[PDB]
This record gives sequence, structure tokens and C-alpha cells, in this order.
Amino acid sequence: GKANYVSLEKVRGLLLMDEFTDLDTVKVLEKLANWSKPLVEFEEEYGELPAQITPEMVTYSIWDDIQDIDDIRLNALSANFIVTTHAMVMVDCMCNHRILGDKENMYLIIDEADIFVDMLEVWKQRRFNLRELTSAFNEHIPRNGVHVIDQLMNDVTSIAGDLHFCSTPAAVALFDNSFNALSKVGREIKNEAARKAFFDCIYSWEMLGLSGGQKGVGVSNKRREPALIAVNPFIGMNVGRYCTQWRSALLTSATLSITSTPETGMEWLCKALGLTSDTISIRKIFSPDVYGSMKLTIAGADFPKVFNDPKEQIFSGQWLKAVVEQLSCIQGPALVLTASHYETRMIANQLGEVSQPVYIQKAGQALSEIIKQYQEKPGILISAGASVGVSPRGENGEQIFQDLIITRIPFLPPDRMKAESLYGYLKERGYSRTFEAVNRNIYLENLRKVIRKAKQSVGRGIRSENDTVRIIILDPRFPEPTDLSSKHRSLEHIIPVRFRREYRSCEILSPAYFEEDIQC
Amino acid sequence: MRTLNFNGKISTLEPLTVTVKNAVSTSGHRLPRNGGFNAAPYFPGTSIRGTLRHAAHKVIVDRVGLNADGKSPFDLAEHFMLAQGVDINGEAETFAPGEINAGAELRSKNPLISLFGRWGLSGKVGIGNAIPDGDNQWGMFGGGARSIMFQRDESLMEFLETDQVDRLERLLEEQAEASVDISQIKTEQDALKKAMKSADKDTKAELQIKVRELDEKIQARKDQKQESRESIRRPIDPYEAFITGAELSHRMSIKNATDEEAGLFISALIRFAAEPRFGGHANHNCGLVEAHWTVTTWKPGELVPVTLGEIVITPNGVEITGDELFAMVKAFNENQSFDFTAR
Amino acid sequence: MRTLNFNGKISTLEPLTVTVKNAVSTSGHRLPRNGGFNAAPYFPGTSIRGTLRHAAHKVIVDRVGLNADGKSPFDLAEHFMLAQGVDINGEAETFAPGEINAGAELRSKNPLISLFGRWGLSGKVGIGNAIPDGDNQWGMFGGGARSIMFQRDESLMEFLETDQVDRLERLLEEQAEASVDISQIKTEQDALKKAMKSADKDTKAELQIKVRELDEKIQARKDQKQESRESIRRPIDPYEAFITGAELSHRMSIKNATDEEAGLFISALIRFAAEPRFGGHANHNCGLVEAHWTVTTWKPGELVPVTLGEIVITPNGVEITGDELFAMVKAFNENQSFDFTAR
Amino acid sequence: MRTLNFNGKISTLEPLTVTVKNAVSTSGHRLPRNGGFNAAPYFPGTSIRGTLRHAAHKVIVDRVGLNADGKSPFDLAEHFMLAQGVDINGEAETFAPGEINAGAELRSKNPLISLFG
Amino acid sequence: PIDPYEAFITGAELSHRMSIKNATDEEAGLFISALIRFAAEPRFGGHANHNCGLVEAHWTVTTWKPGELVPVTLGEIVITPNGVEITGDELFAMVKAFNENQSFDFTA
DNA sequence: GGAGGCCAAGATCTCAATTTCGTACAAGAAATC
DNA sequence: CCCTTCGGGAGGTGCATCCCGGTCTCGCTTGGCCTCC
RNA sequence: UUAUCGGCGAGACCGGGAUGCACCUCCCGAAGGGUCU
Repeated sequence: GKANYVSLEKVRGLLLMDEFTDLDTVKVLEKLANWSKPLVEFEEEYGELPAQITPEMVTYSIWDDIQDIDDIRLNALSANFIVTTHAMVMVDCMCNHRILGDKENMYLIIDEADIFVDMLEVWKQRRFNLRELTSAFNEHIPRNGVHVIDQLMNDVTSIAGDLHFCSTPAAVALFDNSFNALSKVGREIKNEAARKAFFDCIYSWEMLGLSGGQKGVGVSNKRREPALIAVNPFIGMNVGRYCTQWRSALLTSATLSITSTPETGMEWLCKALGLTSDTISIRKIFSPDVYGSMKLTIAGADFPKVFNDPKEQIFSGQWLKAVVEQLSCIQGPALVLTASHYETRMIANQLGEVSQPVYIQKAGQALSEIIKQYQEKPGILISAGASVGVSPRGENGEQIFQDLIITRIPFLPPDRMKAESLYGYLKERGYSRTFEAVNRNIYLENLRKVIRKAKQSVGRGIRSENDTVRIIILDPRFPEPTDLSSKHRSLEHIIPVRFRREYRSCEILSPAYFEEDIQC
Repeated sequence: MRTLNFNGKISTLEPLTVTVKNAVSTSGHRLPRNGGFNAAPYFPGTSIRGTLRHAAHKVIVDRVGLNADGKSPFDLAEHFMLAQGVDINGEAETFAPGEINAGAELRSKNPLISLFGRWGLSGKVGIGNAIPDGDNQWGMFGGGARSIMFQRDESLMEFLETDQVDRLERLLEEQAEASVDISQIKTEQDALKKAMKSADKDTKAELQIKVRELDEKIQARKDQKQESRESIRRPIDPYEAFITGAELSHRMSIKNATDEEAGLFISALIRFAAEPRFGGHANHNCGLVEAHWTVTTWKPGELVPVTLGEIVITPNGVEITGDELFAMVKAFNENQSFDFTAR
Repeated sequence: MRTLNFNGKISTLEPLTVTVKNAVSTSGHRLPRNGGFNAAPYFPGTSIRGTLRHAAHKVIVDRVGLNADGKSPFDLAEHFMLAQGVDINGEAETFAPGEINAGAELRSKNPLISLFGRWGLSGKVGIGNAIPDGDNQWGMFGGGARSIMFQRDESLMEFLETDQVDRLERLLEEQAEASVDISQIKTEQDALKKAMKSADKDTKAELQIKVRELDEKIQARKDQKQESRESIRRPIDPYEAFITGAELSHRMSIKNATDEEAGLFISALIRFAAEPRFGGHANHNCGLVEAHWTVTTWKPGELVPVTLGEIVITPNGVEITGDELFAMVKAFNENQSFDFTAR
Repeated sequence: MRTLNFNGKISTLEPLTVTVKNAVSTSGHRLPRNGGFNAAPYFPGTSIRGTLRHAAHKVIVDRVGLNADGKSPFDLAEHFMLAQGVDINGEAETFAPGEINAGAELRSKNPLISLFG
Repeated sequence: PIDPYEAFITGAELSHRMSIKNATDEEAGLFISALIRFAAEPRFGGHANHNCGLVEAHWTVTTWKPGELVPVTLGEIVITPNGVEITGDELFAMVKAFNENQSFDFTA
């Protein structure tokens, strides 16, 4: 992904920084000072190399356009294949080959395409960074108006919070209000040419949002800068064009299947990327016939409701007590995967300090530190949505958790502005579907994202053919085997096809009264 | 003989409301819902269709002309035929099923009945429901409370003789005592309404009859109030309505619309624009709407429809674009062969 | 017999407020919201309608004239009919067939009732909501705190006898003790309701009757206080009102208005302009308005309205434009053939 | 029996301030804004009404006069009803029958309460 | 008081499965022409006084591979108020075949 | 004078009544246009 | 370089409507009669 | 899939009346000063 490798100048900064602390190994420093090699490979191979590998300073600065990004890119242009982060494939999207070059020569394997699309739904954004706009107009600056920009900059952080995109009603209201309160500033730029440039910029922003798609509030991934997000429909067609642009692209993932049938489980990605019948060359589901063992316990239709009043996100005390006792009833190392970090907070607090010491994913805490710490000392690991897939692998490649506990199905919150704004899209593009229809479509899309995420969660369970996982789904809404008409029946697709027999024969914690009804 | 699809939006100038017997219940007044309690309320196509049918009936009445005093040549039966499609005489020619070109003569000579139909005669005009655009856009309007005039301003009390002042005194004392008694009876009735939930069908029956006789007790208590039968001071229940400025997507169709029938429909829209009121609570000016429709015809067998023109109804006027709509209106206006009178 | 649309703006000379039961909640006085909770507030058309109806009632009372003592001929029932349209004698039937054609004569002889209908007679006048033009044009006003007179100013102590200063000392000590009691019980009630949040649905009712127990104990600690029922010192919760100078778009319709009915309406507008007070909070001078209306008419079948004139109500006077408005006012003033003592 | 509108201006000889409890964000003492954070602050009509009501109360007690020791004939409840508008002994009810048409005579006898209610 | 009738809500997404059995190009072309003419007045059911029945439907036209049990997607029939979007060259070929082959004798 | 079409007549009967509510989050990478 | 103040008191009541008015049909043959070929 | 095929449909304005208002002063206490052609 770049920005995480030798920066030349920061490696002459490293001369000074090490001599203060790493003086003993300054000789190895100069060995690094000369070989401008990607750090990532560097450490793992040279025996351990812990002396001078602290990442913070070895990396690019904010304005580190030192022309070395080309040099590694030119060096890596040759390859048998390119393991790398996604970035280039959408970073050279509209650079027009200024980064990667030849395209038809290259083939594309988008591994983990499920997360690719899921975060594409974020990348369908252009960050109207008021600090950048503040910084952009540093000569034609109506500084009196900066307060308005500053007040709005506060509001974005309040609504966006810790999210790069947030679908509360405030976000679109703040989007419209911010651009109206920026239109106020629009009549403050003194230079008329700059005023018209600013007016055209906001007008392009104004039409881009209202004409079609979704508006929102952003907090930039890096530097945590507030921003005003809105759809890039152009990018929405561009991604399809640019993946068809490759000679033959392959989207592959471990959870890119809502259902086990391709020809109905693949339409979420076909429609998301706008992909029509042209480029659907294969739709295949490949699963191992035997890979590890799965035992299933699912909370029956009587298990208390998770949210008593979900609007304020209050977890019903009956549910919290039942989940906590069930977790305490475990007898081995476990990976309790929650959906939110607040659920982690509540479970950790109510959990009465049971043995096999617990381990909690603090909001924002990088998972690497906690997972490595838990590897040495096993026990209950109460992770959250921050699990980001990966694996809680034991140090010598062995399963160090027997019990994957899904406290609740990670249901996505309602997006009452994504539905509204998408309805605006369909209305202005002429498509006639009522707002409730768009609400239903958004609900189904979110439920398919929940199915994919929970499939990822269950995939955390088994990684080696010898793995044995006791999956405990404590959500009451997970469909019972006997309830084939249950509302969230698609969630049954979370279990792999091969382990569906134990799904049918599964111990139910809190089942619902059956009988011997004579009219059988 | 074209199939005109009017696709458009009804922006709301004053709250749009309707009381439909099915939707409203004892919980309060609720707008007709798009299939469920937690559904988007929709303005019924029935109310829009009836308003447009009465507008077209008035158009036909004015076109046929008014006599010296102002009476139309149509009798009562003809007016009911034109406005509600009900034949009170029973002479209306029932079209026995299987009759080829059923009412083609009546359709030709009665454009209004051809548009809005009759019993056994299909109405070419289909007026669809007006669904809102965007979440919210409905709310509990009206509300408030009727207040004793003299207890709000004492200046209206200088206009009353002593006997009338004592009459007001008696009215207020009667209202207070009746309110106390009826409130006790209603508290007992509410205890029964809680007791419903143990609805053993026999106990459900007896409890319901008990609520019935408690209602009769309330009615008898209110019947023994000499001065005022009804409590003057009382909160007005709010009515659910679409907010002002609400955008309601609306679709109308005229199937197999002759130029005369479509001209009549456009003239009905023009006359409706004079008083563009839909629904009720018109005492609160509810129902005023500005609506813009795009008229698109679709020659069957063609992959795309062609937009004949646009009808925009606003408080500043009716703007009709497209020469086709003007030609249709002129064709309706210049045909003398409409025997709207019953056969 | 033409439709008159008063489309115009109300400028608020002083804050404009109203207290609708459904609109208000445990928070305090809040304007209706024009939709959901966060929707832009609107002034009820019901308050405007009631204010103008009582203005018209006073107009009719003055026009009929007052006897020497200053009393009006109208019966109390007639006053209620004219101003609030409630038949206290209960002789108003809703769908009595025989009044089907008596409606026209009743309207002709009672212009006010035709304008503002009654139960069974449709009101020709629809007074719409006033909706603000801009945003953030409302706010909380009236926030205050009743304070002991003799602690704000000490010169009022020299006017009280010894037994009355001792009375004030007993009152102050009862207020401080009551306060400590009601404050500790409400500081347990608020945390008990902050536990009702995470509540098992069944436990909702138990914590609810616990809340009602605490409320009964607050009301018995208040009924215990001898000196005072209510504590003199207290913060008055503010009410929500439209800001001063707020421009609210208003739309009023008189459907098929005869010259004399529209004249009565304009006379009602003038008499309301004498005291341009809307809503409530007569203390704090809330409700004062400066409203200007453009009266437009629309002959059915015409594609455009005709602006008859403008009705400007300002604190400096009532300006009437257009010969037609003057003609209607004069026609109402000169028509001596109105009877209001008989519905 | 006429409606008098005093329309006019207040010129501020010394700074004019008021601590409206709702208005004052604990951040700092802010004058009560005429809607939202950025509107024009106004002086509440409540404070002016209270000042004028206490002035009228003082006018009434001075016009009634005082005893040789300088004590107003009124009692504590009467003062509180006159100026604060609050009844000590609870003899104040709204929309109660029988006090109807006692408003005219009460207002005639008590011009202060008629004015300020 | 008019009794209510039970309908599907406006903007109800109803899953629809239609099939033609073994199909000469002419029969499939006639069916596609019937769909194209139904799109002129896309009305299903009665209560046409309230404009009931107006629908817009997207049909993915799949066929079976010769021999193999797998659906191949030949095109899409998107009937909307804005127009009929016949997609897929094969559907156009079927429509053209129906338009040609004028030897049909519908009489008897 | 035969062949179409419209309209009235013909035996009693078989059966059953819902009572609204979805879904409540995390972060992967970045020379961004 | 100082240093950001304590508190006080949060309502009392009213009144919650009356009434309409709930359809035709028709799933079959047959001849009698009334007009046309 | 014990055969082949059969749009259930046509018409209706639910509307008519009401001011929610009536009372409250949120005030009391203070020097920001000294320091350098």
C-alpha cells in the first residue's frame, strides 16, 4: 500500500533518532540506510530485526511526495504476481495509468472481494474536507466565515463520531445545512474569480448530492479529519468499467455468497457494481467436503429479546444476564465475537470476573496487540466488529479457542437517509418506486451485509482441517431448525452447507414450546 | 384512442387530510396506511377520483349551460349519474354481460361517464393513490381545544343580560358535574377495556355488553343535561395529515382516451385548479395542493411512450405545455354531440 | 359566489405562541411541529380561525348593535353558534333531510355562519396554517422565575405587620421544608425512571405505579403545607414561540363566497387588526401580528387567477386595495337583511 | 373600555441585562436570544412586566396609604396576589363556575389585578 | 360506506416466475411482443377506477444450456413507465422471428 | 314461412369472522479527483 | 504569574361530540316470443 | 405432477365545528492590579 516503507529522508532522520536510543546497533542502521528496501519484508526475514523497526518514524509524512513512490512502483511493475493492499486498483482508477501502467497485460485477482465491495460502499465518497477547503483558499479567505466552517467542523465530528460514514438523520441535515451555511460564506470571497470558483465548487457539490444518491458526514480514515461525504455515482460506474478494463478480473472471497446457490446469491455484487450479464463468466461456490468439526448451539425463539428499546441501544437485562451466564458456563478458551464495542463494554462490566482471564477490544484498539497478548495467555477474548476477519491463531499454527460465541447477530442499524437519498436518486433518475420500496431494498441489502459479516465470523471458527469449534449463537432471531418460515431465514445460510446437518440437530438453549398435536 | 398516463407530483400547500372509516379507529384519527400500522400513509385515490369527478360534473354542467335562474337542464337522476354513477330511476341501461361494444354509444355521447364509468361500464379513468415522497411528511394537525368564549375574554360578557349570564353559570355547572360523572363512568369503562385482554369469548361477550350498557349510561347522563347536551370546552382530537409542502407522487391513467374524453378530463383538471382542494378539514384550509403532471401516451406495440405535454396546477395558474393537450381540450370543447342527458 | 384566496404573509411584531395539547409534552409548552418531532413548527390554523371567528362575532354584535345597557340581542346559544358553532340547545341535527335546501337561506340570512360553519353546515371559510418562511425562526421565550417580593425588594417589609412578617417566616420555612422533601422524592423518582428505561415490559407497569405512588406522595406533601399550596419561588419553564419579525406564509380560502360573506370576512380582518393578537400569552404581549394578504379570485374554467386586491394589516392601519374588496365590504355593510338570532 | 397600544423605544442609559434561566448555557451568561444561537438578543417581556407590576403594587399601597406606624392595611396574601399574582391561601381557580361575571366587578374594584391578572 | 379491498402496497416487490416451454423463435417472439404491448397498459387485476394494477417488472430471461442443468441468461425484459428495455440480442432475434414468418394462420 | 337472438322461468341451499410493530456497526488501506 | 463563587424554587384545572350508511352478479338450459334472411 | 384452456370484473369525495388559554422580575457579591527614558 506504500507510505509504510523506506522514505529516504526519514531514514536519514533515522540516523539521528537511533543514535539517541539504538546507538548500540547504529552499524545495522547504516546497513538499512543504504538498502532502500520495503520494511515489511525486512523485519520478518533478518532473524527478528527488533532493534530499529519501530514504525512511527520510518513511514511517510503527510506531504511525503519524495518521488520514491514511483521508484518502488517501477521496481514492482515487474513481478510474477503482486501481493498488496487493494489501494492501487482504485487509486489508479482515474489516474489514467500514471501509477501502474499497462493494464491489458495485467490480470486482476480481487481476493476477499466481499470486503472489497463492503468498503467500496465507503469509497463511494468524496471527502469535502473543510480543512482542505480552508487550506485551499488561504488567499481568498473570508476569515470571518471560518467560524461557520469551524462550527460545522465541530458538528461533523459530533454526528460522524468515530465513523468514516454515518447514517443518522443529522448527517444529511448537517450536509444540507453545512452547504447552505457555506453558501453564506460564498458571498464573502472578495476576488470575484475565486468567488465563482468557490461557487462552482459548491454548486458541483450541491448537484452531485441532490441530483442523485447518498449524502453523509465523514471523519477521514487518516488524521481523523471531519469531512462532508456524498455519493460518487460516476465512481460507481467507473469501478465496473475499471474492473472490466483488466484483461480478465477475478473477484474471489471466503464470504461472497449470501446463499449456497450462485445464481441467486451473486446478485448483490452484480447490482452493487452495476455488473450486467456481460461479465458474469462464472458464478461458482467452492467449499471443502470435510474441514474441521462444528457443533452448533443456537438461542431458541424464547431466549429474551436482545434490545428492549433498540432506538437508544439498551440491551435488555434478561438477555445480558443469559449471555453472561452462558459465557461463564464455557470451560475452555473462547473468542466471543460481538457486533459493537458497547456490547463488549456491557458484557465485560456485567461479567463478574470469571476465570480464564477476559480480554476486551477497546474502541479503536488495534487488534494485533490484544490478539498477540491473548495468544500467550489464553481465555475469553471478547472481540467486536473490529475483529476485521483475520484469525486468532495460536502461536504455532494451532487452534487456541474451542468456542466461538456470537452474542448477537450483527444487524446493521437502519439507514433512514440512505433509503431517503437513494429514493431521491431513483426519483430524479425517473425510476418510479415509492420510498417504502427503497426502505425495503436498503433493508435487504443491509441484511445481506449482515449475512456476509456473520459468515465471516463463523469462518473465524475453523481455519485448519483439524479445528473443532463449538459455535454458540446467542441471538434469539437466528432461525430455529424447525422454523422454516422464520423472518430471518436467510441467516441460516451463515452455516456452511457441509455443516448443515448439525445445524438441523443443534442444542437449543431457550427453545419454544412444541407439543404432540394430534392433527399431525 | 390513446392511453394517457399522467405521472406527476402533488405538492401540498396546506395539510392534506382524509378520514376513511376503515383506517380510523378508537385509538384516534389515522391516515389511510400503505398496508400496516407502521406504513407510509397515502392519500386515497378514491378521494382524488371523487373530487375530479365532481369537478368534471361541474365542467359538464357549465358547458351544457345554465338557464335564466341558474338551473341546469339535467334532473337529479342525471346529476347523480354523472357525479357518482348511481342511477336512482333504474332506467340507466344495464349492459348485460356479453354485449359487444358495451356502452360504446353511451361512451361516445357521454364523455364523462366514459371517463369515470358506471355500474357495469368500465371507467376509462383510473385515479391512483398519492403516495408521499420521503420519510415523515405526515403529522397530527388540527388538535387544540374548543374554549368557552366568555372564560377567555370577559369583554364578550358585557353583551349578555343577567338571565343569559345565569344561563352560562348553569351551563358551566352542568358541564362540570356531567364531566365528573362521565369521567367516573369512563374510568370504569377503561377498567373493562383493560379487562378485554383476558378475552375468553364468553367473558369477552359479557364484558362487551357491559361496555355497551356503560356507554348507554354515559348517553343517558348526557341526556339529563338541560342546558347543554355536549361539553362546550373539550380538546379537539388531532387529525393525521400530510404536512404542508409534502410531495406526493401521483399516477393517473385514461385507458383508450378519445380526444374528447381526454379533453374533458383536462378541463376537469383545469376547473379543479380553481379550488384545488383534496380531502377534508377544509375549515382549516386543508387540501390545497399544487400538482404537476406529465402526460405520456403509449402507442401499444412501441417500446417507449411519447410525452404529449405537461399540466402544472399552481396558485398562480394552470400551465399546459404541449400542443396535444390544447388540441384535446379544444376537441372536447368544440364537439356538440354529447347527449349527457339520460336516454 | 366566487372563491377568494388570501395568500400572504404574517410578520410577528411580538413572539407568536400556542399550546396545543398533543403538541405539548412533559418537556413544556411547544409549538406544533408540522410533521414529525423535528419538523419545522407551524402556527395552528385553528388558532387563527378561532381568533378571526371571534373577531367576526364581535363585528356582527356591533353591527346588530347594543341596547342602552350595552347588552346584545343574541341569546347565549346564538353567541355560541356564531363564535364557536356549538348548538347548546341541541336542536342541530347532522343529516336531517329537511334542512337540505334550508342551507342556502340560512347562509344568505346568516353570513357569519356561512363563513364559519357549524356542526352539519360546511364552513365556506378555510383558515390555513401559518408556516414560517425561513429556518430557526422559533425559540423558547418566557423563561422566568417567580421570586419572593420581599427578598427582591426589602422596602416592602416595612409595610407588613408583625404577624404578617411572622406569616412570611412560616411560609418561607414551609417552602424550604416542602422543597427539601419534594426534591429528595423527585431525585429518587428521576433515577427510578432512569431505571424504567432498561425495563422488562411487565416491569414497566410496576415502575409506573411506583412513579404514581411517588406522585401521590408529592401531592400529599403539597396538601400538607399550611401556609401555601404552591411554592412562591419557582422557575417558570419557557414556551416555544415564533421569533419577532418571523415571516409566516398563510393561505385562507372562502369557497364560493358571495359579496356579503367576503365583506363580513374583511370586516373581521379589520376588527382583528384593531387588536392583532393571535395564539396566547397575552402577558408578554405575545401574538401581535402585521399581516398582509393578496386576495386572488379564480373563476372556474379560467387558466389564471385575478388579483382583486391586497389586505394589509399594520400597526399603523388597515389598508384595503382593489375596488372589489371595497365593494364587498360596502355590500356587507349595506345588507340589512341578515338574521342571526335564528340558526 | 379601549385597547391601548404603547408602541415606542427604550434607550439604555446604563447596560441592560437579564439572567433568563433557560438562556444561560452554563458556558456563560448569555442574553436570551430571539431564537437560536445567532439571533438578536431581546430583553424579556417577563422582566419588564414584573418590574411594572411591582411598580403598580407600590402605587396601590401608597394610594391606599399606611398607618401611623407605616404599615400597609393589606396582609401578606393580598400583597402576594397583587404583585406576584400567587394566592397564598389557594383561593384562585381557573374556569370555575360562579366566578363568572365576578370578573367585571373584581376588575372594577381591583384595577391592578385587572391589568396584570 | 365503501368496503375496502385488499391489495398489494404501492412499491411492493413481488417475486414472479413465468416460463415458456420448448419454444420456436416465433412463439417466444409472440410472447415478448405480448409483454411489449402489456407495457402500454401494465395493469393487473381490477379496481382500475383507482388506477389499481399498474406494475413495472424486470424479468431476467434465462434458458437452459443444451443438456446441462444450468441457467444461461439470454437477456432482460424491463417494463417501466418510461419504456420497455428488451435486453439481449437473442430476445431481439426472437421478436424479429415472430415479426417475420408471416405464414401464421390464426383463423380456422 | 324458417332462423336466429332477447328474455323469464325453473327446487331449495350451503358457511367458516386475523385484529399492527424488521434492522440498531466496525475500519481496511491511499500519492484522492 | 494569580483564578473561575456558591442556590433557589419548578403549578395549580378544564374537557375528550354528535352520525350517516354497508349494492347490483354470476357463471344454465330452455322455449316463448320478436323480429330478420 | 393422473392432463391439456379460462384476468373476476365493473361505481362511489366520508365530510361536516371548535382560539387551549389563563400567573410569575432570577436576582443577589465583587477595583485585576503591578512592571520596564
